[PDB]
Amino acid sequence: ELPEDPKWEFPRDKLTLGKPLGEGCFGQVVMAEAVGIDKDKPKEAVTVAVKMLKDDATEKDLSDLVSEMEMMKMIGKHKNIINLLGACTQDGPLYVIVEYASKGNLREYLRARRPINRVPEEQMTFKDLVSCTYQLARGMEYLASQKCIHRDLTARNVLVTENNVMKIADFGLARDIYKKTTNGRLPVKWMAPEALFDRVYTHQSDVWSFGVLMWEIFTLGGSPYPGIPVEELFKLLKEGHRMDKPANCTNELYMMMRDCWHAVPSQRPTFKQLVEDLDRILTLT
Amino acid sequence: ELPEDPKWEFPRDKLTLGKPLGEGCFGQVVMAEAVGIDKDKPKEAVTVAVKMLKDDATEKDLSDLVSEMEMMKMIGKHKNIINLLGACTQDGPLYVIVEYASKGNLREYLRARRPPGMEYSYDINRVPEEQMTFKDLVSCTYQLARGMEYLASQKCIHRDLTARNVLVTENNVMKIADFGLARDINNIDYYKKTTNGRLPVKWMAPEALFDRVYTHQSDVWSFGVLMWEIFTLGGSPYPGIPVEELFKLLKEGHRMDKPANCTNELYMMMRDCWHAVPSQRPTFKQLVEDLDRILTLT
Ligand SMILES: CCOC(=O)Cn1cnc(S(=O)(=O)n2ccc3ncc(CCc4cc(OC)cc(OC)c4)nc32)c1
Ligand SMILES: CCOC(=O)Cn1cnc(S(=O)(=O)n2ccc3ncc(CCc4cc(OC)cc(OC)c4)nc32)c1
Repeated sequence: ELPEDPKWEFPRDKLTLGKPLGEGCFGQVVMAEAVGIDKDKPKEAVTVAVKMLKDDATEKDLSDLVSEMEMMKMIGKHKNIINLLGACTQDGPLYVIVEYASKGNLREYLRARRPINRVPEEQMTFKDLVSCTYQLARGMEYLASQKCIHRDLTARNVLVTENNVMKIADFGLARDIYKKTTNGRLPVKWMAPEALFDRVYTHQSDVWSFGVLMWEIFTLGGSPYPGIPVEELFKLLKEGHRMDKPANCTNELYMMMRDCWHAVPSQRPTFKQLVEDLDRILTLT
Repeated sequence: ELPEDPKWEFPRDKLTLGKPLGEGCFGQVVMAEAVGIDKDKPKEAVTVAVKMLKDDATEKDLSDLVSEMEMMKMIGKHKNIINLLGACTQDGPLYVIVEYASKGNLREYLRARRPPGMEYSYDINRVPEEQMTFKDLVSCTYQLARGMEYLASQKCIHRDLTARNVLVTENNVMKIADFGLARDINNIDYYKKTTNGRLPVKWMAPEALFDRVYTHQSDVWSFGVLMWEIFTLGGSPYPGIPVEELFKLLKEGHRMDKPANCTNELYMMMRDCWHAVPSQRPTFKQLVEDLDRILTLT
């Protein structure tokens, strides 16, 4: 029913399902051991993540999973994005096999390493936070070089591997170039004014979202425009209101966020420009 | 900005927010005490539920909340649906005030009242003193049939009739909820679907799935599945069978087997609901007749 692609196809009998990593609401991700998914050593088994449909999945969710799979093939390999490893498409339910990130999403990762319970031995230094940002800028610079927009860049959609590599995830809303559906399904506190009002999206709209992600990061998983409801945000952005500086954040980095939150997308930095500026700061730290 | 509607508008200073009842995927519902929302007794306070936007809300979620609010005004009052009590629309964030259902959604309600040892029974959530009898399940079904008969009499279709979207009050009254996908087909004889609809596939009638049409007889099919859900005490339909592999099976005439906790009669009612020709399915009127009859004999 779903067309064949031998390049990516993985045999079902070698995949072994495991514990659910999380239910996003339109999708389901489970841990799994996969034998010989790494072609260079066919005998060894490796822990992967498998996205599949819910039981209460809709008609739209099946095409969105396939769309996302197709997006992941043409994006190509990068260190700072979740990468496609394989798929089970034939004669069974659709399993999309992607890299495993053992330390979860960046929001929980950061909240867990703030200096209830759940707090580990390893807490976040300034150099560590800057290195998170720079890693994510590289990921996003790559996506932009592939003429691809993400449109859902949030801390919750960034995953962290065992070796604390930041990986950008969820290419659900991702598109190749954009004229919006007039009713796009994009989170409002991360959305650039153009995406919100003018139904357009460029790479410069992702830069704005990156602006908010930086704030998220330097508040160690804070939630943007705290206390301000979505209804009351539209008018504030039009008046030029922006978020204050996080406490564990230099004047320089804050100015980088504020550069990201220009209302005129061309006056914002490009991802290339952010990678330049963040490497510079990472070196000096 | 949101227009005035004095009939429904409620003053913000009298509403008192409380614990979050749930985080759904694109909604937030919190408990609240509201003073004088019932005009007939202005001094008394009542426990209500307030739907509002998440912090991580989308552009689409704002119109959907307002749309749903408007749907709830024209549907009117019934015992077996969640009813609109009021709204805060002016000079602040949008609070839609609806009836409170203290025992949660019907799926968790049923799983919590399964016998011990069952797949979904947890010691911390389980209420075995309120274990589910046969008459209790039939009474759930009948109550929901009445709710749905009402909706159909208002020439309204639900399109998302699932156990998770049925709530249970303190007095174990079944209330049909989520009018997000609900549509009015008063003038238009049926509903013409979009390509790639946002309806759950295992509850969807073949017409809705293949022919992009929806009538009240499509809701009957969904009710068929809800019955199965109920008599499996919150089971999930077509168990083991993935959505991909369901399309072909329905076209070949595959249907779900009888739940063990279910008579031959009730199963035949489900299968009547799952007829391939929507007119040969019972109407909600016909289900209410048949279920009352069975409820009386128990
Ligand atoms: C589509 C929803 O999942 C996400 O991509 C975003 N997400 C947010 N939180 C999570 S998780 O907490 O459930 N999670 C926790 C550990 C963990 N390890 C790996 C994954 C991979 C999820 C995934 C699936 C996937 O399937 C097509 C594509 C992806 O990148 C685009 C990423 N997800 C993991 C996942
Ligand atoms: C949209 C995502 O948010 C949800 O998960 C929707 N939801 C449906 N049931 C629940 S609940 O399990 O958290 N819940 C538990 C107790 C409880 N009491 C009342 C309500 C009311 C939900 C509601 C809000 C509402 O506001 C528009 C309209 C409704 O019916 C049409 C129903 N919901 C209650 C939540």
